[PDB]
Amino acid sequence: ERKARVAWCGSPKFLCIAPGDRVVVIEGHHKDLIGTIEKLNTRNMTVEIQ
Amino acid sequence: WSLFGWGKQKVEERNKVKEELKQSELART
Amino acid sequence: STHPTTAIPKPTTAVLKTSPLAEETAVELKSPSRLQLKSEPGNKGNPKGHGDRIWAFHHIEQGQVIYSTKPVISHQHLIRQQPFTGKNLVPRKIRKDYWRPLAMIELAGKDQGAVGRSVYQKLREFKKRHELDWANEAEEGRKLMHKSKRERGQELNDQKPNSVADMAAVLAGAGKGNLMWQVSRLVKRQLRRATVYWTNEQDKFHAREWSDNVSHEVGIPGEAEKKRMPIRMSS
Amino acid sequence: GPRPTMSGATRLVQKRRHGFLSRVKTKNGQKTLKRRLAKGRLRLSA
Amino acid sequence: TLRIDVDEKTFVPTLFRPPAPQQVLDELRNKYSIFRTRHTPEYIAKKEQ
Amino acid sequence: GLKYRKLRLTTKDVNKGFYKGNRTGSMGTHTSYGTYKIDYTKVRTYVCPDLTGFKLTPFVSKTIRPVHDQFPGDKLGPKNPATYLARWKSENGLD
Amino acid sequence: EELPPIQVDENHGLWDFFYDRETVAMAPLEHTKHGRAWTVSELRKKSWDDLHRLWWVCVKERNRIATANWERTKSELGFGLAEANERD
Amino acid sequence: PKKKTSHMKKRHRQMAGKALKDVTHLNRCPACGNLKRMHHLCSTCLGKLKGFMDRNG
Amino acid sequence: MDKLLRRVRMAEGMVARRAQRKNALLKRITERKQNKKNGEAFTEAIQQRK
Amino acid sequence: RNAPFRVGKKQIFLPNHVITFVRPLPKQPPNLATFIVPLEFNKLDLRDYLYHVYNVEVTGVRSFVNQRMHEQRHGDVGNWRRPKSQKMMIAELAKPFVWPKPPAEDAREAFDYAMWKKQKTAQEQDTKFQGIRAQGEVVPPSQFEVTKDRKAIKARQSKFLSGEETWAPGKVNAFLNSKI
RNA sequence: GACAUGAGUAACAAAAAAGAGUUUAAGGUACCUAAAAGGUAUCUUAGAGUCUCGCCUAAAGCUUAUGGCUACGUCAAGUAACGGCCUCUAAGUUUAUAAUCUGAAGAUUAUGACGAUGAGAAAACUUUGGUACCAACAUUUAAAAGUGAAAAUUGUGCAGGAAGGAUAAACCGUACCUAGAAUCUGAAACAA
RNA sequence: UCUUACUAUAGUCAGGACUAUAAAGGUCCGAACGGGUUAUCGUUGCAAAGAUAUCCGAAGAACUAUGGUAAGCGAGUGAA
RNA sequence: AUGUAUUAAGGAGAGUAUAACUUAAUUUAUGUUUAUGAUAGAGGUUAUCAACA
Ligand SMILES: [K+]
Ligand SMILES: [Mg+2]
Ligand SMILES: [Mg+2]
Ligand SMILES: [Mg+2]
Ligand SMILES: [Mg+2]
Ligand SMILES: [Mg+2]
Ligand SMILES: [Mg+2]
Ligand SMILES: [Mg+2]
Ligand SMILES: [Mg+2]
Ligand SMILES: [Mg+2]
Ligand SMILES: [Mg+2]
Ligand SMILES: [Mg+2]
Ligand SMILES: [Mg+2]
Ligand SMILES: [Mg+2]
Ligand SMILES: [Mg+2]
Ligand SMILES: [Mg+2]
Ligand SMILES: [Mg+2]
Ligand SMILES: [Mg+2]
Ligand SMILES: [Mg+2]
Ligand SMILES: [Mg+2]
Ligand SMILES: [Mg+2]
Ligand SMILES: [Mg+2]
Ligand SMILES: [Mg+2]
Ligand SMILES: [Mg+2]
Ligand SMILES: [Mg+2]
Ligand SMILES: [Zn+2]
Repeated sequence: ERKARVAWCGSPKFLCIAPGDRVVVIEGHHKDLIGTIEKLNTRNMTVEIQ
Repeated sequence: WSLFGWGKQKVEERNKVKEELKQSELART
Repeated sequence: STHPTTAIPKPTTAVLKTSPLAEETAVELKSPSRLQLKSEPGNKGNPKGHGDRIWAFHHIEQGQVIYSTKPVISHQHLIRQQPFTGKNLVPRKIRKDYWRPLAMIELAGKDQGAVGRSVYQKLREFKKRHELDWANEAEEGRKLMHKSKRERGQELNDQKPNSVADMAAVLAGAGKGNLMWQVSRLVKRQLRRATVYWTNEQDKFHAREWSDNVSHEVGIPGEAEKKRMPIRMSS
Repeated sequence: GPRPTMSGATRLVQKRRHGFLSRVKTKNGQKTLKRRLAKGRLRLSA
Repeated sequence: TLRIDVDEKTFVPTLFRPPAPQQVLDELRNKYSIFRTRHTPEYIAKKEQ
Repeated sequence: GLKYRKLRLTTKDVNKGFYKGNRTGSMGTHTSYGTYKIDYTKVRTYVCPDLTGFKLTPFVSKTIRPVHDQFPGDKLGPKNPATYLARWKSENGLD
Repeated sequence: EELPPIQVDENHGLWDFFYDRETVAMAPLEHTKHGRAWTVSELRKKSWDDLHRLWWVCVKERNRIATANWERTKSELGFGLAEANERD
Repeated sequence: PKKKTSHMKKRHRQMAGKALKDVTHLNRCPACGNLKRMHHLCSTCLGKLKGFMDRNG
Repeated sequence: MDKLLRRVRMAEGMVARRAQRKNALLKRITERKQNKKNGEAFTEAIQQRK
Repeated sequence: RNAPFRVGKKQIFLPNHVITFVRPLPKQPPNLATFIVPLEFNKLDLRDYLYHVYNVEVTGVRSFVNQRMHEQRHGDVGNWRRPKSQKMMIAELAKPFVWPKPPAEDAREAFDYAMWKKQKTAQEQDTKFQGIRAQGEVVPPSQFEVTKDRKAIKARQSKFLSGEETWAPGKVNAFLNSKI
């Protein structure tokens, strides 16, 4: 599952997304929402947008 | 935040979870 | 039958207030005894040297105390001085790794053994009234009556603090007819000199006050030979 | 019917009768260990 | 530890005496282990015998 | 005779001559009288040096980032006996 | 529990088992204030006298950690075990 | 038993006259006004009066 | 010695085979305990959807 | 340089042992120091270790072994085994040593005793609830500790009944586009 | 495998036995009070104790074993006030040695080794064969007396009563339970 | 590790009575202990062999403890 | 289950960073290729953001 969560941004051990990047949500209720990444958890491959 | 994954952490990690709840309480006012 | 006392204030024969319940001090509840009005009583019917020294041994873990006339104790002292305080609380024997000398009382007179046999009697009688008839600790102090029969028995075994207080009392004149007094009957009376040797200087502070006729020293003869160094406070 | 044959039993007899040394030092005991070893037993004796 | 003490060099190789007391080598590795690969010439000689 | 019997026998479970040590090591020999004579050639001592004035601690500041040694073109870099000998001639040739 | 306390020598060898002479254990915030372990490359530049002395400095440190872990639980002081496992 | 008891006959034995009878012998305490049993003392005022006579007497 | 090397290679293989048997078992015990813990979050999302 | 005892000859330069100094028992004299030592330690080893490492002279040593309960490898699953035993040693010191008294619950804030006490209470309740279930029993609804959700529904109950608040239908139960 | 029936039935009867107060912790209700809190009373769960009464008592008591799915802060150079380990051997055992016998396996004799339920210096300081022997039974003996052991003395009866060796303090055990009130064996919290 | 026999090392048998003995008896009455005569109870029992009373032996061919030996082609052990 | 290839002594106890395994229980180095791979940053515990040999 970890390899699938980052299939669009490389590999879990070669990750091309870092905290401080502005991303856009493409799923869920809050689609098209643009925000800035605050922290990035590499164990579950999740991201926090404050 | 699990009951068992709460003591196996450091006060550094535990104090940041308390800070997150503090800023959340200020936003509600 | 048995007759238990009550924790009420009473007078004392000693020159000190051995207990906060003591009303008066140095009270004569009975005329002097045959040997009390004697400058130098002697061991008339006892071995040579018997009575000049009195030893006290204690359990360094539980606090059980034993008084002896010789520098060693035997299985008799345990059977005849230790009452039943509960199951698994009375040891079946004396274990050398747990019993150590607590103190040794030495009288100035090196041939007045009768004085020591009396001090020994008052000490064993006081201890009997501590294990039994402990009305002064039921609702006050340790509050033995507020405890369980298990904790209560464990606290009745800890007779070390009580024993030290008995010494300060017996050596100060406590007890009716104890030979630590010396009545002249010209009537002037005084206390006899004594010396208490301690393995732990701190243990002598269980007594709130000591008499003026007793001198304190550290180290019991025979312990230094066993490689047992005494405990001092000032270091 | 079954009987209480383990009443008064001692563990010194268990080691002598079913212990490890009782088997490695005998011809028939070696077979027992090798049979139990083939089956995968953790407890080979006693 | 202070940086000045971490970078301080104090080791100088020796040839006629071991880097440490020979008794220390028995605490670093097990002398009777079945994984020992460095043996003495006498031990190898006895094995060949 | 049930589950407890199947556990490994320990010295706290039985008496009557069941002795089992804890690999402390033989510090002497037994006598025929039932006593023990200690052989101080078997007794072990702990050689602790003097730590007065020692500036090293078990930690290094994290400002000094960890770095491994480099031995280009040398397969047995840190285990090279030639480097140990060549480094010996230059630094200490006497001993 | 009310006797005059004895005067314990200040330079007693057993004081080396304690971090603080009042609380046997050290506060977690101060127990984490430590660097990193030595690297083999950094130890290759030390003599036997240093590695012999440094070894025992690590032994007494470990004994100090184990002593704090035991009191922190017996006396129920609170947290600090996770901070000590990293230091150890 | 020779046969298994049917659902009809076991319900008869369990329900016909085995209904729990409602307690209607109730009245109010004259000191507090709480519901109590007839010819019985108030359990609330009992304990309170039992304790009132323990402090001041 | 040639016969002493075979002694070490054989021993290295026995311990490696033992570790793999224990590791394989431990990986399955932790995967079962973790999947069961994640099931608590699945059960919640399923209860809320119904 | 002369120890009070006779030193051995087998020198140990890099020992890997961990010695733990534990608090004494209440009624123990101040000349007894208890340590948790390796199960392979012996009385002679403690005497040498304390003197050459900590400079502590001892007149005697006592040793006793503490056994561990037999357990299953995985708690409730696996073969039955027994962990290694623990060895404690009580040294008779030449100089007394007294331990400090544990801080008061009000002074343990440097260890976050407040948060630690809340977590401990929750763990105690969890083991108590499991014990009640292990007895084949359950906590009746009459004995459930009323939680904050229960205290909030009782307060509103008094407001609607008293007339302070007028009840109205829900508005956030479901987000329908019809809104009817 | 799940769930019915009997059935909310039997059973919770070792012919010891209970009664009335007090109290701790946590929690649940009602009232006081609406500033939370606290107080008063009551109930649930888990305990403790006082007075009275009864039962056991050459036990259902105390101290310890065999043993233990009870629990791990149980601490010893030795004697007084301790066992193991260690020395010595019995009954026996032996994939030890030698010889011999033997379809193989193996067996036998000798020696060695191992093997307690036995024997092992000293200490309230300590390190030949009746000139006999320590099986049974009886008798006598630590001198104020009595009683119970230890060891020894003497004798009796026939059933005629081991072996061997000698003569500055490590390691292991030490907690709790002893079966009428929570622990051993009886499938178990069993009137055995 | 039950049980039968044997074997080694040990232990136990209140008190009283008769008999030639102070002690010589498969002697007597009777506890502990060991048996299991008779009756009742129990029979999904407290118990896959128990309870109560009654009864028998109780210095012996006795009882008991810790070990050891002998059993499954041929039969080990057997006061049978 | 069969087939193919390779190999030719197996287990247990206790301990340990609970993916990491032996009291050193996450050792130390070499070479090559690294998104046209293989099949111009951050990150040494906030770790092991590298695979092969
Ligand atoms: K043959
Ligand atoms: Mg005991
Ligand atoms: Mg049968
Ligand atoms: Mg038997
Ligand atoms: Mg090593
Ligand atoms: Mg190697
Ligand atoms: Mg035991
Ligand atoms: Mg036992
Ligand atoms: Mg033996
Ligand atoms: Mg011991
Ligand atoms: Mg019916
Ligand atoms: Mg009926
Ligand atoms: Mg009924
Ligand atoms: Mg309440
Ligand atoms: Mg001993
Ligand atoms: Mg032998
Ligand atoms: Mg024996
Ligand atoms: Mg009974
Ligand atoms: Mg049972
Ligand atoms: Mg029973
Ligand atoms: Mg048998
Ligand atoms: Mg007869
Ligand atoms: Mg019937
Ligand atoms: Mg007859
Ligand atoms: Mg008879
Ligand atoms: Zn009322």
